[PDB]
Order: sequence, then C-alpha cells, then structure tokens
Amino acid sequence: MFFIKDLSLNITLHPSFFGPRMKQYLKTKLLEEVEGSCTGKFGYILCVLDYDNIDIQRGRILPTDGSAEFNVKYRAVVFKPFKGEVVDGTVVSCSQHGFEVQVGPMKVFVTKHLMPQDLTFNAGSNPPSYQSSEDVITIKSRIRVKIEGCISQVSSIHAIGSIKEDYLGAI
Amino acid sequence: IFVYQNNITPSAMKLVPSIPPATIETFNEAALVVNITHHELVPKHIRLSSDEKRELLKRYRLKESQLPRIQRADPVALYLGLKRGEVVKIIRKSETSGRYASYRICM
Amino acid sequence: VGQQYSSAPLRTVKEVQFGLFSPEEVRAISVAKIRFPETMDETQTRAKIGGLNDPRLGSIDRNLKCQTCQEGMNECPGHFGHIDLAKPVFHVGFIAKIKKVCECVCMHCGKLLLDEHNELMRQALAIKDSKKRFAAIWTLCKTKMVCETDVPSEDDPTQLVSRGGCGNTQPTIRKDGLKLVGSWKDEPELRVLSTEEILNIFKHISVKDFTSLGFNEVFSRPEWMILTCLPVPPPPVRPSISFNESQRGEDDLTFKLADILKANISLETLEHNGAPHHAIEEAESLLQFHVATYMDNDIAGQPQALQKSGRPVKSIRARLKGKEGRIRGNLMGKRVDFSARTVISGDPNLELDQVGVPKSIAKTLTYPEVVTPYNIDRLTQLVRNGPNEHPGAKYVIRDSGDRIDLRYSKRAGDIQLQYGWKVERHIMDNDPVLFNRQPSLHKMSMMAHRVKVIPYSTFRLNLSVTSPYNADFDGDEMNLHVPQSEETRAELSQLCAVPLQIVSPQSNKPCMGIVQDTLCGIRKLTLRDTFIELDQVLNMLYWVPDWDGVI
Amino acid sequence: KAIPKDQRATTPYMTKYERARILGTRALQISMNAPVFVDLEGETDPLRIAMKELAEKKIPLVIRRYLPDGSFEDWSVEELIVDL
Amino acid sequence: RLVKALEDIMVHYDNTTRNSLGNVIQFIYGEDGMDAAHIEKQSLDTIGGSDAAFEKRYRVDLLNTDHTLDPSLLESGSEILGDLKLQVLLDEEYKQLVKDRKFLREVFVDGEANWPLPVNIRRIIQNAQQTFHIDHTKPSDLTIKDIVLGVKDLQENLLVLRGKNEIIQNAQRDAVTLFCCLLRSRLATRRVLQEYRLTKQAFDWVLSNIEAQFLRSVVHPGEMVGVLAAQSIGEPATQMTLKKVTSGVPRLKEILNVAKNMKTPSLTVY
Amino acid sequence: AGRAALYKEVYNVIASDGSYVNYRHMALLVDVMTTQGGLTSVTRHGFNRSNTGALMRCSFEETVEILFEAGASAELDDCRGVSENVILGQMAPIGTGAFDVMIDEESLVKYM
Amino acid sequence: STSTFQTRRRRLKKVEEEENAATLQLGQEFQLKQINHQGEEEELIALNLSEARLVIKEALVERRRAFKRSQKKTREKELESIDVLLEQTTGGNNKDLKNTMQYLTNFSRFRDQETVGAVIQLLKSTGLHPFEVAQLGSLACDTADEAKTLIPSLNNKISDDELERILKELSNLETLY
Amino acid sequence: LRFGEMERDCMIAHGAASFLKERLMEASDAFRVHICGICGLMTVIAKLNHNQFECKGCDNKIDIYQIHIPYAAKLLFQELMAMNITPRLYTDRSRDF
DNA sequence: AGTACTTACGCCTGGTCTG
DNA sequence: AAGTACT
RNA sequence: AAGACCAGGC
Ligand SMILES: Nc1nc2c(ncn2[C@@H]2O[C@H](COP(=O)(O)CP(=O)(O)OP(=O)(O)O)[C@@H](O)[C@H]2O)c(=O)[nH]1
Ligand SMILES: [Mg+2]
Ligand SMILES: [Zn+2]
Ligand SMILES: [Zn+2]
Ligand SMILES: [Zn+2]
Repeated sequence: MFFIKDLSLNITLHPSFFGPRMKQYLKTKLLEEVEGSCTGKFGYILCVLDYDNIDIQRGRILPTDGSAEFNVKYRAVVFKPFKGEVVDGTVVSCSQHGFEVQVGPMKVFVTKHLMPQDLTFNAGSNPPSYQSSEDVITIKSRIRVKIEGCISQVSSIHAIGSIKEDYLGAI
Repeated sequence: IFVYQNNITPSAMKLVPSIPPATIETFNEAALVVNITHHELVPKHIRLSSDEKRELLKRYRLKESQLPRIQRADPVALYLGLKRGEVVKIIRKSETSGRYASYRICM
Repeated sequence: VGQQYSSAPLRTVKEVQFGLFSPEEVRAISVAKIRFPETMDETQTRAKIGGLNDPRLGSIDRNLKCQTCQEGMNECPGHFGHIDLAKPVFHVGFIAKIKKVCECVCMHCGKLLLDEHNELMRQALAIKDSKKRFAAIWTLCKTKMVCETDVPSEDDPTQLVSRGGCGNTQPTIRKDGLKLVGSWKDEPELRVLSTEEILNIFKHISVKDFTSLGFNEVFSRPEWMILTCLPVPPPPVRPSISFNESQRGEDDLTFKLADILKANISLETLEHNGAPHHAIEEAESLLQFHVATYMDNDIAGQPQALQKSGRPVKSIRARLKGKEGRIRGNLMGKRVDFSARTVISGDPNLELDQVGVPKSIAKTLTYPEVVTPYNIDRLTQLVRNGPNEHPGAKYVIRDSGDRIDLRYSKRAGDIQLQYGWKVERHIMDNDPVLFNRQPSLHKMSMMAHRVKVIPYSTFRLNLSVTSPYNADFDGDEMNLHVPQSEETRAELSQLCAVPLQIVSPQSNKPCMGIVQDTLCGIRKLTLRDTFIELDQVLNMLYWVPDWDGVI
Repeated sequence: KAIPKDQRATTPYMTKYERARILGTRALQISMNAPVFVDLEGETDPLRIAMKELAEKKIPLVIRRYLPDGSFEDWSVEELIVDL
Repeated sequence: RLVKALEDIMVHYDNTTRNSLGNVIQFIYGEDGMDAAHIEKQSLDTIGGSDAAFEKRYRVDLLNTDHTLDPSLLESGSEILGDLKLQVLLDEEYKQLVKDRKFLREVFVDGEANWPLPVNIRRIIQNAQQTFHIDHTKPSDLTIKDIVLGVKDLQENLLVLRGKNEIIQNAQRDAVTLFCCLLRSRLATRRVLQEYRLTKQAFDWVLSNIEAQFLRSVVHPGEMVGVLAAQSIGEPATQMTLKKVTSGVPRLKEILNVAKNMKTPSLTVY
Repeated sequence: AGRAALYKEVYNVIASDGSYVNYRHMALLVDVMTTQGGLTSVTRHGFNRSNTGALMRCSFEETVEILFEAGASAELDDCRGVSENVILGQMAPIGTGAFDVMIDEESLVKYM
Repeated sequence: STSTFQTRRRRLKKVEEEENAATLQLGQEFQLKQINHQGEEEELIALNLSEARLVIKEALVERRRAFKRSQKKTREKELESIDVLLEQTTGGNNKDLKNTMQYLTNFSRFRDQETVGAVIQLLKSTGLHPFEVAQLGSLACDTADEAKTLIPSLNNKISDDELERILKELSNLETLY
Repeated sequence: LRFGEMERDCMIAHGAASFLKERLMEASDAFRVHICGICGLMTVIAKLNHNQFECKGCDNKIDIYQIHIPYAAKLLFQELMAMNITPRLYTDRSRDF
C-alpha cells in the first residue's frame, strides 16, 4: 500500500542564490515544497529518499529576469489509500455518529450505521465509547477497517470505512 | 522510349501504366531537336542512388519534405526520367564560390 | 504583468491547436444562461439582469464580482456565455464548405460517393494534405450525381460488386443568399435544404469519412460547422463607454447579440404557439441572418444590416481584417511606452554614435535601475534630487510591489533605499537607446546611440549617420525608444549601436560617409595649393581630441 | 535528443548573438545581486562587470545550440573562442 | 510582401538556410557562407592577361638559367638551380594555377576579374610590408617548401562547414574553391618573392592573418538573413526615381507577380 | 535554368538604376521563389498558401479567411514562425534566441 | 505540482477515469508497468508497513549524515529515537511524517532488515501482484479466509493450502516484542 | 509612439530578440492569463487568493498553467472563439520535429 | 469565356459633424 | 483598374 | 471616449 514512486519537480531559482552551493539550496527547497504535500494523483508525499544522488540536471535561465529553472528528478515514499483497501489504525475521536480511525498520515472515519448492529453507542461514557456483547471500542483501541470510499481535499485525504464485514473489528 | 511525330491518340496513351514494373515514356520529335541540357543556363544534374539519397538526408538531418523539389514534368527531369522520390544533385557555377552543390527531390 | 501572484506554474505557448466548437463544449464552458436581450435596468434600477452581459460574465462599475472571481476589471478576462439557438444555423464563413461537403456526400445514408473501388480515387487517398485531399476529392465526385450501389471491381467490368445502399439520386447545388438549394433530375424539382437536415447528414457521416475529407475526429467534425449553441463574448470583448451615470454607451457587438436574441425568441414563441407552418421559415432566415452578420458583414448578398443611422455595423471579422486591426495593427505592431519624438537637427559636435536628447525629455523618460551596493549611493542621490532637477529620478518601487510617486508622497526627501528595490530614474548621459526614422526599411533605419542630454528641444544627431536614416533637417521628425532590461540594453549596444552599422551588408560596403561642409571643405583643405600657418595649425591640432601632443 | 561532447559539429567560436545575449543575461543577474566571479577592479556597471567576467572566461553559463531537427549541442562560455 | 515572404528564413547552426518548416532554401547562406559585411572587390589576376604574361609571372623552372629564381631573391637560390625533387612541387603548383585559369574562365565568361570575396589579401600583405620594414634589396629566407607547403596547409584551415563525414567535408572544398583560386593566385612562389619580398616572418604572419580574418568573414548562425535579403532589395527599390523595354519599378512588380502578360516580351537569339 | 533567369532578370532591375546589391540577397529571394517546385509568386496567391502554420499567413492579406479554414481542418501551429511568437509576446528564435542559456552548476564551483 | 514519469498525451476529451478498488485497478499512475528515471521499465513498488518503517528510517538517517558532511565548513524506545531523527532532518512542520512514523513504527511487524528480507524473499516467489505482496506482509492472518477475504484480489490466484503455509511462515518470522 | 510592422522587421533583421519582445510586451500590452492543460482555452476560473482554480467542462483543478501574452492577442482569441473557432494554447510540444 | 475575389507605403498633427 | 483564379 | 471625412507634414 505505501509506495515509492519516481517523481520530478520544477524550481525557479532567483539569481541571488546562484552561489557556490546552489545544489544545496535547491535540494532544500525541494524538501520544503514536497515533504508533506498532497494530491489525489500521488497521495501523500511523506519522505524523499536517497537525499544525496538527487539529479539536478542543467537548469535553463528564463528570459526576462535571471531566475533559472531546474527540473529536479527525485524519488520518494508515497501513500494513497483506495476503496476496498484493508487497513488498521488507532482510533482518535468517537462520537454519536461514529468513530474515526487513523491509518497512517490519513484519517478514516466509520459511520455508526456502517458498523454492526449488536454494537451500540454509549454517550454517558468517559472517555466516549461503543459497547458490545464482548467488544469495547474507545479512544486508544486498535481497529481494522475496510476503506469503502475515498475523498480528496486540499492538503489531505479522508475516507469512510466499515467494520461490518468479517475478520473486521478490534484486534 | 517511343517517339511520336505530330502526336498520339488519347485512346492510346492510356495504356502505358498498365504493365508494371516496366516503364514507358513519350517524346515528341520537335522537343528533342535540341538537347535542352546543352543550354548556357541549364546546369548539369545527376541521379542519386537510393543509397546516395538515404545518406543526403542523414547528413543534413532532413525529412524528405524539407528538400527543394523538381517537377515530374520538369524538362530535365524527363531527360533523365526521374521517378516520384528520386533525388537529383544540381551542381552549378557561382560568382560567390566557383561551385555550389544543390539537391532537388521529385514530386 | 497584471500584478498579484499565482501559485500557477508558468510556461510559454508552444503549439496552437485550431479546432471548432462543439455545441456541447460551448455549453460546458459557459457560465451564462443569457435568456433576456435587455442590458441592465432591473426596472430602471441600476446593476445588471441575469440576462445579457453578467448573468455572471465579467463586469463593470468598478466592482470586484466576476463570479466571486473578484480581482475586478483588470485581471478578470471575460467569461464566455452561451445562448441556445432555436434552430441550427449556418456559419457565414463555412457555408462555402458546408456546400462542397454535401456535393461530396449524398443524403439519406450519408457516406462517401467513391470508395477504394473507383482508381482515380486511390491516387486521391494517398495525398497527405487536408487542402489537397479535400480539393482533389471534391473535384472528382462533384460531377457524379448518383449513389452507385454496385460498381465493377478490380476484375471483370462484367461482374458487379455491392457496397452501401440507397441510390437516391444526388442533387447538384447552388448558393442563393444564405441558403442552399438543389434540383433533382423529365423536368427538375427545386426545394430548400433545411439546416436541420444538413446537420443530420453530417452527424451521420463516418469517422473514417470525416478524416478522408479534410477533418479531425476530436477538434473539428463537419457537424460543427453548423451552429446550435452560440458562444457569447464577455464585456471586455465588447465593453461599454460611460458618460458617468444616467446615459448609455453600449458597444456595437452588444447589439447584434441583442438582435440575434430577439430574433431567436420570436422564432421559438412560434413553434409553441400559433405556428402557421411556413410563415415561420420567414423568421428563421432572420436568425440565420443575424447569427451570420454578427460575424461577417461584407458579403456579396448585399444587405449590410445597416444599423439605425445607416452606420455599417462592425462584424467580428471586420475587427481583424488587414491593417488597422488586431492581427496586423494591434499584435504585429503596437503603440508603446518609453518613447519620444521631436524634430531633428545637425550638430557637428557630437560623436557619430551619440544623439542629443533634450533635457525636457530626458526628464520625462525613465529607466528602471535596481538598487545595488554598486550604486545605492548614486541612486539615493538621484532619489533625493527629485523628479524636477535633471540628473534625478521619479519613482521608487519596493519588493511590496507598490509605487512611490516621488513628486508627491510625504516621504519625498526621506526614503532609505533597499537592495532589491528599483528606482525609475531619468535617462542619463550614455544610456543606450534605439533611435529611428520612419519609413523603416533598413536594419539601419533604426540604430542605437549614446544619449547625450542637451538643452533646447531637438534630437541632435551627427551628420554622417544621416544618410542611413535617410533624413534632412527641413522639419523632419524622428522616434526614440528607451530600453528597459539590463539585458535589453545589451542587445542594443552589442548589435544595434551605430559603430557596428558602418559597413552595410546590403551592399558589402560602408554605408555612412562624409557630406556637405565636411566633404566640400575636406577637399579644399587638402590641395597642394593650400598651406596653413602655425597660429592655426596649433588650434586644429588641439581639436583632434586624440592628438598625441606632437606638433 | 542531445549530442555527445564529441561528434560535436557547430562553430568552435561564439556567435555575436550568443555573446551579445550572454553579457546581457549575465548583467541582468549581476544587476540582481547575483554573485560576481571576478575581482571588481572597481567596476560598478553590471554590463561592464559582465564584460569582465567574459574576458577571464569566468562565466558559469552554457549555450545550448538547437539544430533544425531539434537535437542540440552544448558549449560553455569557457570553451567557445571569442574573436569578434 | 518581400518581407512577409522571407521573415522566417535565417541561417541555422548547421550553416544551412532554412525557413520555419525546416525546408532548406540554400544549403550554405549565399552559396559561400560568408557574411556580406566582410567582403570587398578583389581581382583574380590569374584570369586576365595573355597566355604569355602568365608564364613570365607565375612560372618557375629550377632547371633553366633564365626561368629560375635569380639567387638575388632567395637565400638558398644558387643551391636550388637544378634540384629535381623541388621542380615537382614547383611544377605541381603551376599545373594548378593553370587549372585555376580554365576553371575561372569557365565560370566568369565575361573575362571580368573583379569580384566580391572575403579577406582582402591585397591589403593584408601591404601591412606585412611596412610592418617588418621589408627591404627590396637583400634576399629572402624562404625554402621553396616553406612557401608551397604552407599555402597548402593554409587552405586546410579555412573552414566554413565542419562536418565529420564525406558529403559535408565535401561541400567544404566547394564553398571555398573560388576563394583559394584567388589565394593560390596571390601566394605563388615567384610573386611571393619577386613582387613582395616577404621573409619567413612576413609570410608566416600573412598566413596567420588570412586564416583568422577569414574565420571572421564566415556567417553567424543566428542572422535573420531572410528579412535582410528582402530589405536589401525593397530598400533601393524606393530610391528608384524615374533602351525601350519595360524597366524598373513597374517591372519588378511584374516579376514578383509572376505575370504571364508582360508589356515587353522580347527575346535575344545569337 | 529558370531560376538562373528569374535571378538574371531581377538583377537587371537593380542595375539599371546604377545601384548594387550583393548576389546572396536577390539570390536568396530568387531561390525562395523557386525551391517548392516551379514559380511560386511573392503574393497572396502563392507563398501565403504554403505549409506555414496559420498565425503566420494570418498576418497577410487573407487573415480571417485563412484563420477560419484553420479550425475547420484542425491545423496545428509550431510556433517556430517569427510572427507567431510576436503575436504571443514570446522571445522568437531569431538571432539572440537561436538557442538557450544554462547555469552549469559544475563550472559554478571552480569559480571561487 | 510534482509531475510523474510519463506524459499521457491528453487529447482534449479527458473522460474514462476508472474506479479505484481491490480489483487491482489503481490510478493510471500505479499500473504495474511504470517508468524509472533512467528511462527503464520497473515493477511497481509495494511497501508493506515495517518495511517502509525501515526505508524511511534508512534515508532520514543517511540524511542526518550528509547533513553534517557540510557543517564542518524496543517499542517505546523507538518513539523517542525517531522523534529526534526528525527534529533533526525533518521539516518540523511535517506533522504527517511524525504521524506516519508512529503508526509505521507501532503497527510494524519486523525490526531486522534481515527478517524483513526473508519476508520479501518468500512472498516474491508467488508471481502475485505487488499490492497483494504488501497487504499480505502487513496484515495478520490465520486462515486463508481471513486472507482471501481481506484481499479479494487473491481469490483464484493461489490454493488455500499454499497461501496457508506462507501464513504459517509469517507468524513464525514475525519478530517478537 | 508607434512601433509598427516596419520597425519590427528591423529588429528581426538586427536579430535583437529580447528587445523586440520588450517593446511588444513589457512596454505596451502584457497580460497574465490562465489556461487548462487539457482544453487550451482561457476558460479557467482563477481566484488568485484561495488558490482555487477549476475549469468545469474540461473540469480541472490540478493541471493549470499561467502564461504571459499581449492582451491584444487574448482579445484576438476571445474574438475568434466568439466566432466559434478554437485557438488552443498548449505549453508542451507533442508533435516533435 | 465570364465573373468574382482580395489588394492597394509608413508615420504624424491639425480641425469638423453626426446617428 | 488590374491581374489571377475559379466556375 | 469610439467612429467618417477633409486639410496638411516627411
Ligand atoms: N516615406 C517617404 N520617404 C520620403 C518621401 N519624400 C521623400 N522621402 C525620402 O526623402 C527623400 C529625397 O528626395 P526628395 O524627394 O526629398 C526631394 P528634394 O528635391 O528635396 O531632395 P534633396 O535634393 O535631397 O533636397 C526621398 O528620396 C525619399 O528617400 C515621402 O513622401 N515618403
Ligand atoms: Mg523631407
Ligand atoms: Zn471573473
Ligand atoms: Zn446515399
Ligand atoms: Zn478546461
């Protein structure tokens, strides 16, 4: 599920930094406008690998100002969930309408009615929870969810998942 | 090569392109009385081997279409009998540099 | 340009894909229903009705709103609108083809009229050139007026092979006004080809048929030469003109649309009301008309669609037609800033490559210098000096993209400069500039000179650099343009400077010489007869500035 | 497509258009507070510093020479001879 | 029109003249690759002059008391007279200046000898002259090899096109040909020693200059020659302010229009 | 041979006025007017029909008429033409722009 | 944006964008046949947790190093040991990475680049597709059902018995705590 | 003042690339528009603030460019579109050559 | 053989009338 | 007005 | 402010 996709980016550098250690600045700016970014087509850019052998190539100088433009070809560890993916995480928030599990950098939410039946929701609990014949789900409890649908948004990705199938529930 | 006098019958001419590979050409007497290639102006041309050609392109990194062309009916083109695709090398004199090499593909 | 920053990457246009608009896209793209023909006055109340211009298109009244797109007037380009027609219309300029296409394919089953089967056709299908296939094809089947069903294959003319069916005779066609007519042949049968029909026959034409004919499955299908949904250029294409308030000022365009709209509704309200069958096709011509004139007005079918007062009407086409218009008079050539013009006069005391710029102008024209440790000082001085003394400046601009107008601003004499800031300053002695004299027909009709600020009011150029510009001082005027980028100048001084133009390639020989006085005089001074005595010889020596001081 | 530093075929010399543009381009940068790779003998006019960087052939730029078919050849201000 | 018709045309890096498509128009700008700017009217001495004079000027025979270089010119003069291995270089040189002749007389039938060409050799020497205060009295110090074997090595470095193959390195010899004739013409043994008493110094200099002064006259891949050419014509077509035939502006109009019905059709038959 | 004539004739139109023009120019022109195939006229009926992208032929005598039939047969424009770029506000591939310029970071080190 | 190794020649009509599901149909950007920078082809890159934990660690570390080559001129124990590696070589505003390291390091199933090595040397004999050869590595599984159900893309590509031996050897190698 | 055809034709002659662009843009028109990397039009609804970008129809939000072009040109295009003709602006060459 | 079709230097400064 | 090209 | 003419300058 987590991936290592081969990407590339374009950074426009002002002449100012056309210093001796330019390579250094580039890389650094690569990492500012990448690590922690989010797209629906790539998912979560979490970490740039092989910091060293980052290919810079020759950048060309634009043509009105001196800013130069290099196509930084790198490689990193991405992660973008899918509909029908099975992943388990740590619960965080839990309300009348359901609880939200946190799978990695993302947050998957489970609808009360997307859970089973015999499981009710106890509001008068502290911390808040969901009770069952034998199961007890609350804050720190670990669950295993099945992602039913995804929704991209700004700089993140949420999604709804169910625990109404088999081999699904707490662990 | 066939040589007609005053002319041929339009019923006849439409029988040349009916037996390929073999090729035929038609020339009127009056146009062969003088060799056009001997004229002060018309410089000498030369046919290029399908080898010599595939080279002319590769050396100038040219596509076939970017090449200067000569008419399939062009007088000299007939004097040598070119075929749509055959290239010719035109070598003439120059007041800027004695000799200038040029090429003409066909269409 | 424009100001405000955008996280949008930025590139250069590399290819230009010419297509035709699919009513479908036209819709998609739009943001304007455009149902009403009126302008504004929501019952006189000022604003705009969700009818024409602004049912969300661009705007006016200096008011952000451009579909929240805010930004306002400058930096909103327009946002196309659409307006569903009542019945398909021709495309004034395409008519020419819409015809030729039909004469190329027959109705009912809509398909070519010559397949691989016919040999003259083969030679016509290898040609790789839209202009050439479609031109050879046409010529080849414009004559055949029968949808063959069966034709004699590559074998015996005895044996007859079968292909597509429906031998429904093909009618020849002629152009009458904005409509297509054809006969069907004892004695003919003349009927009007309804747009609604043509469209169809095209819609059905085959994919490999499109292409076989000069077309393109994705960008331009014939079925599109016929309008069904009309794009509606937003204000900026047809802006207004306000005389403050309670008056008008509408643009010509904003009217033919107003028209087209009227003529569209009147129609419709007929196909849903008392529809006297063929008393409608009298108002469907009107639309076909307007939706045609809107784009073109100089047709052979006379009627100029003269607008009240007999003023012609500016058809879109007309705005682009050669000279004085867009393409040729707006894009290929423009009015420009940082430019001056006055009268020229000789001045035998300037180096060849100089040019006398009158102080008046040197103080008007400006150059954007960027504050740098190398200059800071000099620059702050110019800034301190102000925009009235000469060696000075008249505008400081900081990173925050804000203009400090040196002539006002309570901080005039204050200001501390900042590396990075720019300082529009006055043109100064030795700023390279492009000088020129129209008509321009030489590399040399435009050369770069060294600026030499001088009094009085006339560009003072050296004599010898006269013949290149081809100018006299009998009251001739010249133009001066001032560079702007540190690299821009570079191009002038390194390739346009006069000293470089001395030997003209247009005739592999020098192109500037010595004339009048200098010439005439240079001869006299030469003669064996001519002798000069000490007292003078000495001064003369002094004049040649590079004299080695060796009498 | 690119082309090996060998098999190179262009003109060993700098074209006026090139040099013209290099100096400009270089000025522009220098004028923008880019670093200057030569000792300023006291100069203070960018295009003049640029003229200097260009004579001690200390300009870090590369002139990519596109050919009619798209391929290019890359030369450095270093290499390129400057007659003019 | 002229302008709109040639905008797109310029000299491309390969030294070809193409437009916006890629269509070659000239395979070498101006059939020679020289920037018009660096060119002057020179004279191809080799052409004009009786077959007689030619010999007395360019002919050298080391095997003859009256057709050899009088040792008053060449340092190693007396020790040359007779040498047979030299007479071959010397004879090659002549059977060439000879070929040059016919060649030229096959191109410029008129007999006209003054033509525009790069590198002004006349002057390049003139300087060499007073730059080394060459005295017309004492003798030179050039081996006959020194000469004939450097003139050759010169032509070798007069590169216009640089290709690494045959088809190209062949157009080369071509675009130069006309020049060299002039070249071999002015740097002929006899001449080099009897007319302009060059020393080895002078010579080796005259040579350096020519090569570089030539490599300068080449054309810069960048020039927007199309526009240029246009203007160069239309321009003087404005200064036209006006034995009985259509002539001038109305004519030029005719021509460009490729008009079929010209007012004057004439035709000269010899 | 024709070229040789076209030129010869044109040359005579400039010499009859006692003015001199260096071959190359009338040569080039004569050539442009002849490569293609036969005699292509310097007019709206000729060189303005060639395979040159639209936008370029746009700027001459048929403008709209030419543009129309461009979206019709979905032409594609290279933007290699002088005019093209001028219309876009881009630096055209002409002299100063017959190439690109780059910062070789490597050589940007031995320089200090 | 951040471009992605292949220029999918978009001809105006962008419409077909399939469904994302455990039918192994992943966005165009994740077919199994993608392109490497060198210009070669290369199988997709499927990281199962605790393998990712190692790869992220690996670089974050070799980063700290080359981040000083230029300055001259047990469960809970790893929570601290990493937060540091970050507050050193991270954006410090990469709250995502922080949260990815916790998760990645809490739910992980292997500590030895040697143990994880076998995990790989094992499953990579299946011919199975990378997304499976990942869900398998980071998901507990006792029966072929708990498996072939939480990874439907398997259903017919492998007998229950085999997929069960592999599961046996998983919990065997499953490093302790 | 005027910098028309003829005066251009000279700058092209001179081979003064940049200066030409400068007269033509930075000293006259110059304008910053947005495009769709899909359908090469000005459609795009740029809210330069909340960065929102969209372009419903070709429907985007991701693939979007910014280009600088002579306003007159923008207008050339808009006018063309209004005549139902499409001028596509693409930032990458796919046709090669 | 008749008819139609697109064109026509470059720039610049005045004053005048009207739907 | 002419010249060319197309019908 | 836009658009038609007329006079005129080189
Ligand atoms: N673009 C234009 N250039 C012109 C015009 N009149 C003159 N010139 C240029 O100025 C030029 C020279 O000759 P003139 O016509 O000025 C006549 P004049 O007798 O005054 O010449 P001079 O004997 O040089 O005084 C003329 O050749 C054109 O090159 C004109 O109306 N338009
Ligand atoms: Mg005058
Ligand atoms: Zn808006
Ligand atoms: Zn039919
Ligand atoms: Zn779009």
